Amino acid sequence: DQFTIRVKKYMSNPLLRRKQFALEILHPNKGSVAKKEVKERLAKMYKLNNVNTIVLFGFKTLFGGGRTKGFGLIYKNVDAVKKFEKKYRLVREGLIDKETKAGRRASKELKNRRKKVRGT
Amino acid sequence: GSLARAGKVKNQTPKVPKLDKKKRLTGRAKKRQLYNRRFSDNG
Amino acid sequence: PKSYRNYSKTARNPKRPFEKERLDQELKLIGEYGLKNKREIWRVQYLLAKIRSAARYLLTLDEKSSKRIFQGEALLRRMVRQGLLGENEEKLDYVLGLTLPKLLERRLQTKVFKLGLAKSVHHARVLIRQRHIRVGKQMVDIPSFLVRVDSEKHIDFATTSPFGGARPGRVKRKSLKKQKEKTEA
Amino acid sequence: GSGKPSGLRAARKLRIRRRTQRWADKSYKKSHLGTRWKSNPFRGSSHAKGIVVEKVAIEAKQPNSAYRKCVRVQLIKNGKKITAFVPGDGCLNFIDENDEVLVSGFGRSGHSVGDLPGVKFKVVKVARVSLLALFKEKKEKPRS
RNA sequence: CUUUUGAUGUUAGGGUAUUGGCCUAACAUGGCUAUGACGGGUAACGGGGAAUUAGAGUUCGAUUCCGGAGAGGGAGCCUGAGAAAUAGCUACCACAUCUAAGGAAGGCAGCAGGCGCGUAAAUUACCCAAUUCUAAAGAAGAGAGGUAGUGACAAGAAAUAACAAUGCAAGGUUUGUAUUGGAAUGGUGGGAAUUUAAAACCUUCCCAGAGUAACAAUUGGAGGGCAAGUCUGGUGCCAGCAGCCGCGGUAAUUCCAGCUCCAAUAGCGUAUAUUAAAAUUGUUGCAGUUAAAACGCUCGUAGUUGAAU
Ligand SMILES: [Mg+2]
Ligand SMILES: [Mg+2]
Ligand SMILES: [Mg+2]
Ligand SMILES: [Mg+2]
Ligand SMILES: [Mg+2]
Ligand SMILES: [Mg+2]
Ligand SMILES: [Mg+2]
Ligand SMILES: [Mg+2]
Ligand SMILES: [Mg+2]
Ligand SMILES: [Mg+2]
Ligand SMILES: [Mg+2]
Ligand SMILES: [Mg+2]
Ligand SMILES: [Mg+2]
Ligand SMILES: [Mg+2]
Ligand SMILES: [Mg+2]
Ligand SMILES: [Mg+2]
Ligand SMILES: [Mg+2]
Ligand SMILES: [Mg+2]
Ligand SMILES: [Mg+2]
Ligand SMILES: [Mg+2]
Ligand SMILES: [Mg+2]
Ligand SMILES: [Mg+2]
Ligand SMILES: [Mg+2]
Ligand SMILES: [Mg+2]
Repeated sequence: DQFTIRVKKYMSNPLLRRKQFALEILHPNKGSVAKKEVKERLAKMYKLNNVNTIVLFGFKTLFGGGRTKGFGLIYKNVDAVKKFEKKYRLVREGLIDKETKAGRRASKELKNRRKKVRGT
Repeated sequence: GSLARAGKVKNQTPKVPKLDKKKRLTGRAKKRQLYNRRFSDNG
Repeated sequence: PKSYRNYSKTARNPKRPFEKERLDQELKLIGEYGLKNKREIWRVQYLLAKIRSAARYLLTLDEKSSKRIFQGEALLRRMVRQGLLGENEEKLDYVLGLTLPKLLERRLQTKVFKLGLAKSVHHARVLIRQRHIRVGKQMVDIPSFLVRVDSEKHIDFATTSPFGGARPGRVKRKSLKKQKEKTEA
Repeated sequence: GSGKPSGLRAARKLRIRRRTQRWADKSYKKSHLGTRWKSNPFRGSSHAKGIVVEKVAIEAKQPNSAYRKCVRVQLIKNGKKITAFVPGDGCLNFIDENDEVLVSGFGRSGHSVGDLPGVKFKVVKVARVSLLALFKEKKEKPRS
């Protein structure tokens, strides 16, 4: 709970619908803070009614504990996030999941197409 | 001639096994010890 | 393809491997400044040596040649930062006059030994490796670390050490405490 | 006078003489003649694998008196027969009369070494176990 | 040497996307060469570079980029803006697969993987997340590419204790070193936090968690060169070692051991090559009475060198 987030090279970006930033979490002594808490803090900071326009990533915890760098992304609305975030990040967040086993026996299947009028 | 003698002397010698020793120091510690032996108290 | 992450040898070997005097000198150095190999010494020599070479090159050029003034000046500044020269001896002829002691002095372990903290050099080294010591915010567990004069004053036991205020937090002390508790109950 | 020309425009002569003369240097000749690849068992290599043909003794140079234990082996690479001295106090018997030996140089490029007359090679592995290891014995035992 | 077979040129053409003996015809007799032509060799792709150098240099450069070339071997085409394409086609040669014997398809010097060759080299892994390309161009593909796996190729950092008591030691009270004993901590094991396309590592925190801290450092040496034993047994010109000189013929400081020591140390040996050491290829920078080496002598073309003004 004794952890300040200082937010660096913050950058509004209306080409996308997001605020980018780098993000340092000072948490002296009591090491490591989970993403959820950080997100909450961010929300508190920027009024930001709903928590899940925030996407955090790249949280490296640095040698010795105590500090911890990351990258914050904050979208305008969930629609925006849906539109231009890559799927993996969305999945991680928990907005969606397709657990689709396309695999790369997909590739094999594709190359097994020689003459098509094939459902099969 | 004789390839019969190949491995004479070694075979002859009595096998005295190693023995227990005080596990030696290594790296820095060893260096320190060496220094002490050479220069510090003897100097 | 190959990666482009280029890499470099930090230490040249001797040349004449069983010269007595040199060996003795190396040993002395090791003794004094708590070093693990001759490799450390070699590394530091290399570090020194590059600088020395640069200085020599600069001196071959005349004053108010652009290169000499710029690069030489930069070198001097770097040396000053490192804690090799200071106030009196900042003229580029002086950066030649550096020896190994000058460099070893600025190793973190040596600094630690100097500024109280540990009874010995060896002790200091072990402290450093055992995650105590910090050099301005950041912990540091490599004794080699060349402390710059900007961050000499900001050296002490880290925030998270047992003897920098963050619980006995050991296998030892904690265990002892537990034992005591058990005995009590 | 110097011997050499020291003209400003002399370079051709200077180069050319050096080019011809280099070949008097023995080492240079050894490096740059093509007979290296032809007339060498290892054929420009560190080691070679040879099956053994004959465990054999070689009497040493006159002052010293020993019969050094060699192994006449046939290189698989080249079909070349060569004697290779086997180290160790009793390491002739550690090899078989037909064993796939891995043989190295002796330390002096081609040139022969020490007491031995004209054995330029040091067997240093038998059936993939290291001769040195076998000699030590605490490390390994010959698999067959 | 090149020239019937275009060698060198001129003219006219043909051809090309265009120039051109590029090809044809006609006509000249040229062209290159001791400043090495033409052959031969290269264990030769070129270059950017690499190693090693005080400075010169010497060697290397298959190999991150640029260029060239090739897709078993030659040759030939089609398509197309671009191919003389090879996961296009035709043919032959050389390999080789299926076949009901009629035919048919095939080309890893793409990625893995296998046999062979060999001194000599990793997984038939996961993914398009990043970097890019292609497309009807966010949204699909990509063994391009990336991520892990194997990996002592190299490269970097860095544990294997430290500290304090007495006991013992030596020094002019302090350093050093045998008993104890509380502190420190990685490693290792398990959870998370994070990381990531998903994992794994990294780091991070929390539980576990050293005293013979068995969580056990090796490698190669101890005559010299060369740092370190004329310590103990064994062998007895044998076995062996020894890069070199040498050691061994019953005191071996050299063999075989044990102990002790020395070096470098998570590395350390051996081999082959290479650079330096090599002013032992000498431009800097060698030597030539006698050590290797002044042509028997002079003339002489190229070559190099050339008074002053
Ligand atoms: Mg800790
Ligand atoms: Mg004609
Ligand atoms: Mg070639
Ligand atoms: Mg190349
Ligand atoms: Mg080749
Ligand atoms: Mg092939
Ligand atoms: Mg083709
Ligand atoms: Mg293919
Ligand atoms: Mg073909
Ligand atoms: Mg392959
Ligand atoms: Mg290999
Ligand atoms: Mg992409
Ligand atoms: Mg690839
Ligand atoms: Mg000596
Ligand atoms: Mg040897
Ligand atoms: Mg004896
Ligand atoms: Mg011995
Ligand atoms: Mg050389
Ligand atoms: Mg030189
Ligand atoms: Mg000479
Ligand atoms: Mg003479
Ligand atoms: Mg004469
Ligand atoms: Mg003339
Ligand atoms: Mg003149």
